[PDB]
Amino acid sequence: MAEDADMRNELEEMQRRADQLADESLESTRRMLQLVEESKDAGIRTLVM
Amino acid sequence: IGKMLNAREPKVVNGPEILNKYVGESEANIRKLFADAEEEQRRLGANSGLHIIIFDEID
Repeated sequence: MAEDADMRNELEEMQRRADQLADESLESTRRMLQLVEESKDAGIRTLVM
Repeated sequence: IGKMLNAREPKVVNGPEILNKYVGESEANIRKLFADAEEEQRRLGANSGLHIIIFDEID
């Protein structure tokens, strides 16, 4: 031999990102954490009143 | 003798079977034999069963 090979290689990016907006789905599921608590919080105390 | 005194198993290798043109690949195929022993030794101290190695030809 008396052989040195030092090499590099390249990447294939994974799928599932047609557009970044997809993470806005998380902004949705934030909102259905946002839009859920006050329903019961006023529901049970609406039963109280 | 592995059967005589129980090791986990023999992993047998041949010398010429691990040699890589690339610089760093010819030492790691050796160390992957001993890692399996190193784990058990550190974990279970000094009453562990043998991790046994065999080289078909080292020469």
